[PDB]
Amino acid sequence: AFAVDAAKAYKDYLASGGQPITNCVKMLCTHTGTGQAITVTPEANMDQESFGGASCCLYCRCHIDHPNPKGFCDLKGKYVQIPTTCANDPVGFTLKNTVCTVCGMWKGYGCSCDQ
Amino acid sequence: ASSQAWQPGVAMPNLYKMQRMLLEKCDLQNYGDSATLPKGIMMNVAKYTQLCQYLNTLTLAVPYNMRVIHFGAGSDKGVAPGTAVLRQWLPTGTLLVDSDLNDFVSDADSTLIGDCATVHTANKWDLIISDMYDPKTKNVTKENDSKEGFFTYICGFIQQKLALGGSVAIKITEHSWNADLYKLMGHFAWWTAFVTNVNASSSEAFLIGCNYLGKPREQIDGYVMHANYIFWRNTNPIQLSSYSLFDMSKFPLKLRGTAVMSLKEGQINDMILSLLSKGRLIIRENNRVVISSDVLVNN
Ligand SMILES: C[n+]1cn([C@@H]2O[C@H](COP(=O)(O)OP(=O)(O)OP(=O)(O)OC[C@H]3O[C@@H](n4cnc5c(N)ncnc54)[C@H](O)[C@@H]3O)[C@@H](O)[C@H]2O)c2nc(N)[nH]c(=O)c21
Ligand SMILES: C[n+]1cn([C@@H]2O[C@H](COP(=O)(O)OP(=O)(O)O)[C@@H](O)[C@H]2O)c2nc(N)[nH]c(=O)c21
Ligand SMILES: C[S@@+](CC[C@H](N)C(=O)[O-])C[C@H]1O[C@@H](n2cnc3c(N)ncnc32)[C@H](O)[C@@H]1O
Ligand SMILES: [Zn+2]
Ligand SMILES: [Zn+2]
Repeated sequence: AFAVDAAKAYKDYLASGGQPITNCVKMLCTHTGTGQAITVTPEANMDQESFGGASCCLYCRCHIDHPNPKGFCDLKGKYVQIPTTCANDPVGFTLKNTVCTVCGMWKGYGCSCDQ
Repeated sequence: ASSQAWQPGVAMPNLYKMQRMLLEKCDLQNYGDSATLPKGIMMNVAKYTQLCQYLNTLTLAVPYNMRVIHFGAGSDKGVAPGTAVLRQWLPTGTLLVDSDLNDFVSDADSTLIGDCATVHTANKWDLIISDMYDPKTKNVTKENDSKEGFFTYICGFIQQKLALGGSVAIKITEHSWNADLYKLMGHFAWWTAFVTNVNASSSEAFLIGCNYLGKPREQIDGYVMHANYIFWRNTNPIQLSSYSLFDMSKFPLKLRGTAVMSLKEGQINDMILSLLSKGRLIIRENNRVVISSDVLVNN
C-alpha cells in the first residue's frame, strides 16, 4: 500500500524554507490572452506569465509516475498561466490550486462563477 | 542603434556567398558581450523566438499534420526551452518530436534520449531543427577542420528523411561546422546563414535550407563557403538587440495548408520543382509516424 507522495513532501520542503524548483520556462507573449489556467498556446493576461507545461509539472521534473491510473500528464505539451505575484514558484502554485471546469480559470485567481 | 536592430537577426548577404576566401580565425569585435533580455526570459527562449520570427518570412511549406523533428533539444537545466517556443510557434495538430544525448523533460509529443546516430524513422519530415553542439569542440588543439560526429548523421538524415519542399535550420559555430552540410544547402531552392540579434556576439549561426529539391541547384564548396561565413562575421560586427522580442502579435506560423502528394521518382517535372521552390508542395508518404532508438546491450 506504499507510494511516494511527492506533492506533500514538496510542500513540507517549502514550509521547511526550501528553494522553489527553478528553470521553469517562461514564454514571450502579448499578455492579451484569455487568462485561462492550462491552454494549448500562451494565454497570459496583463496579470500573468505563461510557462511551458512540462517545466512546471512536479512529476515530470522529478522523473516519477503521475497520479493518474494511466500515467497521463495534464501539463506536458501545454502552457500554464501563473499570476505574476506567484511566478517565483510555478510548480508549487499548480500543486496548491485547482482549475474551474466551468470557465477554465484558476479558483481564487480569475474564477468568478460564484458571482 | 542600427537599422537591423529591429529585425530578429541578420542573414549572410549574397555578395559574401560569391567570394572565395581562405579560412581565418573568427575575431568578433563584441565577442563575450551579453544582450539585455526581457525580465525572466532564458537565452534559448529569446534565441528560438528570433529564429522562428525569421522562418516566418521564408516560403516554408506548412501542411496539415506537419512533421517537425528537433535534435539537440536538451540542456544542462533538464528542460527544453527551444521545444517550448516551437510548440508555441507551430500550428495546433503539428507533430513535434525532440531528441538529445542527455535525459530532459519536454512539451514535445514524443522525446528520444540517446546519441542521434541511434535514432531511426520510417517516415519523412517537413522541418528539421538541430541545436546540437559537441562541448569537445571547445578544445582547439589544431587547424579548424570540417567536423564529423552528429554532422555525418544530419547530412544522411536530410538526404533520406527530409520531404521534398521541406526545410532545415542547423546550428553551427566557427569550429562546430561540416563541409558536406554546406554542400547540401545547394540542394535547396534557397539557403542562408542566419544570426540572431540576441546572440550576435557569438560565431553561432543557423544554416537555413529552404524547400528541399533532392538534387543540387548550385555547386557549393563547404571549405570555401565556411571561410566566406567567417569573413562576413569578421568584417560585419552585428549590434546585440532583443527589440524583436517585444512584439509577439504576428509570431504564430500561419497554416498555409500546403498540399501533400505521394509522387515517385520520374514524376518530378519542372512545374513540380517550381511549386516546391515556393513552398506550395510537400512530397512524401502520409503513413503513421514510427520512430525508434537503438539500445546497445553489453554485460
Ligand atoms: C568566434 N570565436 C571563437 N573563439 C574561440 O574559439 C573557441 C571555439 O569557438 P566555437 O566554435 O565554440 O564558437 P563561439 O565561441 O562563437 O561559440 P559560443 O561559446 O558562443 O557558443 C555557441 C553556442 O553553442 C552552444 N554551446 C557552447 N558551448 C557549449 C557547451 N559546452 N555545451 C553545449 N552547448 C554549448 C550554445 O548554444 C552556444 O550559444 C571558443 O571557445 C573561443 O576560445 C573566439 N575567441 C575570441 N577571442 N574571439 C572570437 O570571436 C572567438
Ligand atoms: C527569403 N528568400 C529569398 N529567396 C530568393 O532570394 C531572392 C532575394 O531575396 P533576399 O536576398 O532575401 O532579398 P530581397 O529582400 O530583395 O527579397 C528572392 O527574390 C528569391 O529568389 C527565397 N527563395 C525562396 N524559395 N524562399 C525564401 O524564403 C526566399
Ligand atoms: C546548445 S545545447 C541544446 C540547447 C537546447 N536547444 C535548448 O533549447 O536549450 C546542445 C545539445 O546537443 C546535444 N548533443 C551533442 N551531441 C549530440 C549527439 N551526438 N547526439 C545527440 N545530442 C547531442 C547535447 O546533449 C546538448 O544538450
Ligand atoms: Zn507531468
Ligand atoms: Zn469558474
